[PDB]
Amino acid sequence: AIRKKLVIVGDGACGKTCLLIVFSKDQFPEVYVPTVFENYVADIEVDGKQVELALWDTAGQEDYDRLRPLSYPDTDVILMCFSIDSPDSLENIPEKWTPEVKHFCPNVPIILVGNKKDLRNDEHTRRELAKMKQEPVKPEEGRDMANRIGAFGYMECSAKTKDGVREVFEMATRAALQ
Amino acid sequence: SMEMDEKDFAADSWSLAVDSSFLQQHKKEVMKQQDVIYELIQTELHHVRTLKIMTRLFRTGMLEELHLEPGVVQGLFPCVDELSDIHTRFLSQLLERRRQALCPGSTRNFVIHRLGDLLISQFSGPSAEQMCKTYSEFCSRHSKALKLYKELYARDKRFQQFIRKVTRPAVLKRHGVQECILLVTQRITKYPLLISRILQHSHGIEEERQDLTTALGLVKELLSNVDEGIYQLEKGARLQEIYN
Ligand SMILES: *CC(=O)N1N[C@@H](c2ccc(C)o2)C[C@@H]1c1ccco1
Ligand SMILES: *CC(=O)N1N[C@@H](c2ccc(C)o2)C[C@@H]1c1ccco1
Repeated sequence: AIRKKLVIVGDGACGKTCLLIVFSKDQFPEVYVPTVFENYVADIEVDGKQVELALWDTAGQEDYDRLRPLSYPDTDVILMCFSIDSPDSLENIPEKWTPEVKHFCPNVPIILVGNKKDLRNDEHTRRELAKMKQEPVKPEEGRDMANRIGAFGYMECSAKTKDGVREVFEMATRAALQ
Repeated sequence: SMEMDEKDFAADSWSLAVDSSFLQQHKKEVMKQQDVIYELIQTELHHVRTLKIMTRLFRTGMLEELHLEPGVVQGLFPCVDELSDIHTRFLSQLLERRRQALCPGSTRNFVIHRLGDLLISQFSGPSAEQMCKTYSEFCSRHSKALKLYKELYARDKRFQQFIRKVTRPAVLKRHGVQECILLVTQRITKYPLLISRILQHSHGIEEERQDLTTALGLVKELLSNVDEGIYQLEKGARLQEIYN
């Protein structure tokens, strides 16, 4: 198989660690959700092509601007993550995460991913956001942001229900192959 | 890793590692705390094992089987002996704390109530100074190590066959040379995440809540110092490029 490297970026509250754990584990973590993700090499077959996809997380590196870029060398695909229950995490995408990724990973495809999509119809989420004059991120706000930053595409998933998780990693493999 | 420690940390959590009749005697808050302490130790055991792959499989294998130029192996694995000493000592202390906490007649049932004091010792004084200087050195040499690896793999056929041979076993799937280097660099930024989550379930004893809060502040100070002390080295970099 060909070897490809994937790195997930985004704010601390974006759910990137949970997404990497749920995809890589095999059995859903019903007893304990790990605090951290080390690495993983996924065996993926997409559109007839076999790929070894190495997975990396940047969680913990958000406040260390000189340690963080060490995660970027030879990346083939970037997953740029935001949380649908956090419109503030979406607002940090165009002027913080996008310029850094375009600087250290020129010409590398970026997939903008809206995590925690299950919280779009959660009552506690909608009530808490209404207090700060906010609402869960709408699909069209996600698509317009992806379009604006020059993303390869826009995708949504729920690490909690597993919905959309397989499709994100299969699409990331196709992006890495182009 | 050694079989004794691998079996002790084989389960996905503390709640699955201990006997269920022992688990049932504890409050849910204690189980939540112990689950995160177990993850800290399990990930430290895995980190020391990554360093042993680098020193004993890769480094020593290159010196004993290859005819590399002098100083090439050092460029590929900067500070690995110093890093292995720091983390093996820290791991020895974490495993002894667990061992001391075992119930008589059991090799699996334990509760660690005191961890903050051990984390303060590790992240203060001479041991903090040595971790800070070693990670400032290692992370400044990280890019050069990857470029040196790629240069040797593309130009040296013997080096290429050596790599294919020692990374072929399935247990090495996520532990190639470049993967080990990034695993080491990322280790230090895992500590505040693990310690903050242990702290969230350690409010029962005020002395312990205080020690974990102090330890968290010490780890963040160390990370900030390491971050400020980094300047990526480049093989063949000219003085003019550096002073501009
Ligand atoms: C990051 C994420 O999506 N999740 N984290 C969850 C959790 C459970 C306990 C703690 C401290 O955090 C809930 C959610 C999840 C559960 C399973 C998969 O994702
Ligand atoms: C790397 C290391 O050991 N140290 N970093 C020091 C520091 C203070 C401010 C900054 C940017 O870095 C402190 C510590 C040290 C202790 C004794 C000598 O150095």
